[PDB]
Amino acid sequence: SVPVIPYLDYDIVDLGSDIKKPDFPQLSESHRINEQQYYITEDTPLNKRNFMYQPCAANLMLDKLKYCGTDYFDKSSINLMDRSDKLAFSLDDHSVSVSENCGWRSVRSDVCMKEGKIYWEVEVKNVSDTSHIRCGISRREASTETPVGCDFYGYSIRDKGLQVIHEGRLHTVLKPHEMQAGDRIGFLLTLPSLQSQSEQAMDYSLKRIQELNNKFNKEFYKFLLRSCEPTNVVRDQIAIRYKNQLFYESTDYVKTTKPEYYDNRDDMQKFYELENSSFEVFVNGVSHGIAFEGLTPFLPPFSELQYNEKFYLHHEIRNKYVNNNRLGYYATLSSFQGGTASIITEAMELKFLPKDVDIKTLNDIYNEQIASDIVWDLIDEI
Amino acid sequence: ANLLLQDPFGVLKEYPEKLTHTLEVPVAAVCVKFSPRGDYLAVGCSNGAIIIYDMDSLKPIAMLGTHSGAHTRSVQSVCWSNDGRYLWSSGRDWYAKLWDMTQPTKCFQQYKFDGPLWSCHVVRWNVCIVTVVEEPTAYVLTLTDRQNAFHCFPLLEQDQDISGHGYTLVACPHPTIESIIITGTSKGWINAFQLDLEDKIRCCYEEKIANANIKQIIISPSGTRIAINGSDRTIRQYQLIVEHSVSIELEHKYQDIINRLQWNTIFFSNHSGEYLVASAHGSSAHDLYLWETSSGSLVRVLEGADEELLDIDWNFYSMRIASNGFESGWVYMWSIVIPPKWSALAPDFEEVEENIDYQEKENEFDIEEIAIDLCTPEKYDVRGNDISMPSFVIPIDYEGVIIQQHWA
Repeated sequence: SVPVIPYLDYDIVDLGSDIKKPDFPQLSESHRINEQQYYITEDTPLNKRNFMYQPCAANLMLDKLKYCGTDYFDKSSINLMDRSDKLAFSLDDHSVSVSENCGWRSVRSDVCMKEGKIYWEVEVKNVSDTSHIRCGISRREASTETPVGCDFYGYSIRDKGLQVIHEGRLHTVLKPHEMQAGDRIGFLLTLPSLQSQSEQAMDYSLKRIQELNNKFNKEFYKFLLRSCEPTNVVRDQIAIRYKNQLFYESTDYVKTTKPEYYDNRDDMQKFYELENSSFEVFVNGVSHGIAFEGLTPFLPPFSELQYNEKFYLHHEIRNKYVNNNRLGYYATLSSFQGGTASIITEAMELKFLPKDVDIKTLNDIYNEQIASDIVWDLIDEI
Repeated sequence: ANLLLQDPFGVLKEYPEKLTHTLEVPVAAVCVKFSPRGDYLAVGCSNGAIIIYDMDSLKPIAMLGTHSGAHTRSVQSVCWSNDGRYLWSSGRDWYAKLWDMTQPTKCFQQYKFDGPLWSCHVVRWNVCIVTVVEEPTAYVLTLTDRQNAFHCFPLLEQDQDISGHGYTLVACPHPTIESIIITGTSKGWINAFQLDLEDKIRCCYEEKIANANIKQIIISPSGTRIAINGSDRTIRQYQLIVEHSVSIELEHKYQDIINRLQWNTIFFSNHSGEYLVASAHGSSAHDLYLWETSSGSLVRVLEGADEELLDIDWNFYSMRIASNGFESGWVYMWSIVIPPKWSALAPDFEEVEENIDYQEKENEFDIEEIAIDLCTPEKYDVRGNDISMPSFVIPIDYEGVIIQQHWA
């Protein structure tokens, strides 16, 4: 119904104008922890009402899209969209830190973790007797203000004793060794292949259509799980101006329940778990065992988008369980009253690397995040 | 007293502020005196009755003046005993009846006076100093081993004159000594009288402060402060030095600058007398006053009434102010209210007056043989009173309770 939005005075940029294309999350003095000055983000939009916000660039080369995807920071680091308002960061160590009287918050890092063997380490910069830190994993489905480990959209690690967190529970299944002022956490994160995820995607597609489905009309909800294709995307990611500058209204998933498919053999509720996942920490580079073999297979049918039930059923219309370039588990980091911990990206700053063959940092997948997001929308241009 | 152990958070006042009862007594009154606890109010009624009220349901339990010794004319003042067992009642029917509530309708021993009275004051429960009108001595009447010999002890030395001072109109005993009696003349002067409980008396203290008819002399219950109410418009609180040997000095003067009213009655606070009340005389003065007895300022006003209030009483247990509105006759009464608490619905509620910013802790996401004694009673209440004296409960009339459905 609405037209595309044209270019403005900061959009078409001169050669010598080295201004940056989305406006910087500007730094302002919050508190002074670790004898450093940490800084906030002031005028940027933040993820609320089950939505998110993303920088766009005024791309001139296309006809249908006048905006395509881009990023601020050159390497990976904490995403600025999942942030609180009393949460602070720096350009020195990139640690997230809430205030001295602020509560339990969290920030994800924007690596989109779907398949392969991906590994990154998490610096534990400081801990006190009153400060707690929960570094771990969480999805794009799970939000930032809750400390993760609240649901099955993410699992985290406890501060002392490493009691591995799931739905608020504290499982002591690894080797317990508490964080100190010079510690580090290395998430050896084995995910199986995207072909292994795609056949679990048809497993929830084929068992929600007609196995238990005999509400008043459920064939039109069967049809969205009928056309529930393993990688295919129905994205509504449009560009909006906001606080005089350009951003995205990108859709975000809504909270759902536990996928319990009745296998006839197990005579009970059977759960969807991935093909041999592994959740290992590197506290100073020693093997601690495997916590989670049960990371979820999620991409079309396990997370439900922002979809309309009454406006849309009368009629063209999108599908309920689809994909995008943003779905995956994310490098997550939580803080409590100023528990300072940092994410560590590249192998030159990695201190305790495993001998592996498939050691992949964020920046391999982050460069793949830059290169796919353009060409996921170069199919949108037709 | 266990209601005040449960009522507040722990803050309880030192004067009542609001007025919550009103005794609908259509025949008017002269004096209102409580019991030495808060239970019983003796009402000195105008025609000659005494309609004693139970202070829990505002409807009476007895009437002293049925069997023997009813007052024909008005009854002027009354006091009670140490325990609340007896009543010593001074009236205008020329009669001072010592009543006892063991027989709650009959007098025990009377005295036909030479004329009317003003007041009465007891030192022990039997001996009582009375103010015979137009008499420059105080014939204190004592109930002796026999009741009949009311020894009219003249409260004056045989040589001493108060010629030029008039008659003695007020006599109030000392709280802490219990043997030196402060009296005030009809013209200015103040005497002291050390009764030996033999009958030697010493005029240790005499003076004149200002020429007036001294309507009232009160002493604070710590024996420190003594206030004088003249027939002019002033209240002189004085400080008392008794080791006997007595001398006073001027502490403060309280007046009404606006209307210049006379103060009818004055009364002090409980412990050391940190608050002075008064009731003014002229019409449109509709309210008892309060004063901080050190600074001197008008600090609060008991604005509850509609008439002029004549007499006063402050019992310290229930913290009430009883006062007869003289025009209508009804006994106005003030009481410390306690607002209700929903915090006692479940054993953990809380009534916070503001939207508190509770800090967010970690817990929100996680999933005997003491000494026991049964024998002793209580020793001190929250007010800090003389409690652990189980008082003389006035028995209800168990001689004629069966009759009380039929014809009074």
